[PDB]
Amino acid sequence: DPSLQIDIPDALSERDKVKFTVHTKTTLPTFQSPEFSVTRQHEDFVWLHDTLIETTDYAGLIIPPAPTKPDFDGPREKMQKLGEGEGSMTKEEFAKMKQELEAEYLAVFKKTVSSHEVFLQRLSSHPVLSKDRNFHVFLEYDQPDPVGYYYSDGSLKIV
Amino acid sequence: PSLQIDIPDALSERDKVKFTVHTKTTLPTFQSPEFSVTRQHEDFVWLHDTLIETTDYAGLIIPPAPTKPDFDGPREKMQKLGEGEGSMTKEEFAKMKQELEAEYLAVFKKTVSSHEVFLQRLSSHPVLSKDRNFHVFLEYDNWDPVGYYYSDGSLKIVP
Ligand SMILES: [Cl-]
Repeated sequence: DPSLQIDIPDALSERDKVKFTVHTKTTLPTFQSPEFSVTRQHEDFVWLHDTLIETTDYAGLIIPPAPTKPDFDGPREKMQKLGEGEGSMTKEEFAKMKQELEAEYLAVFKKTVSSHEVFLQRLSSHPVLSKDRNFHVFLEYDQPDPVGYYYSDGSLKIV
Repeated sequence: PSLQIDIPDALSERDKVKFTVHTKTTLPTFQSPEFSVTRQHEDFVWLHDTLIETTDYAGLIIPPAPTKPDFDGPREKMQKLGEGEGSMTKEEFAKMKQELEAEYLAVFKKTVSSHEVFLQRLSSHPVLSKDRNFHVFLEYDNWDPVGYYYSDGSLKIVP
């Protein structure tokens, strides 16, 4: 489906509130531009799903489930038991334990990014919902400094 | 395959680059088989100088230091563009910010490869690969980190 291609290439979590980058590649004329990105929070996805669910014309349609709210609590307080407890172990078994707790944080971050992304892709596939204008507002409504840049795999990304 | 080094990503805050130095190893010397650290250009310079002034490596081939990352050309163009935002159309501010970002990206790609080739050359060298100062550079680990930045299946700390 060249028509509408959506991905979440990156995300930021500060204090376990997540800001997702929603990147759209489309050939459909409804959109102002062929490629664009916006930053979204979980409430935006909930609004999108609930708006589709409450549309009368989509009664009985297959509406892909909403992504679950991001939850970092399991890793977060595990991190605060260890993190502020250096003197409890060796310098190297503090380091070891700090890495796998961050590995736990990564597992949660990856799955919630995939959870929010799969939702957007399923909408893209749907012949009715993919043309929904509330979906389109979710993809492109935009606009709130070159301080910081992240380089990976030959690509530049802003903070 | 024993000792494998790459720089998967890097972060530039105020044009100071923090490189992700990623190590995949099966050798018993390292506390972990695969691990990653953040290094800055001064750390690479220190390693090169330590090797040069090491007596046991006197006649060896020492790979040149990576060039210091230089973003000045794009940076000043960027600071001017930033000051004329309110002076031009939003469509021509987008165009020029895209061109300066591509210019910034070219410098970023070239200095990341400059730093990575140095590490891989050290890696490949039969003597130098096994120097513990190099091991300190690969394995050794100022504020709290704000949150976590997710991209490419990886976590990066944001300060
Ligand atoms: Cl905020």
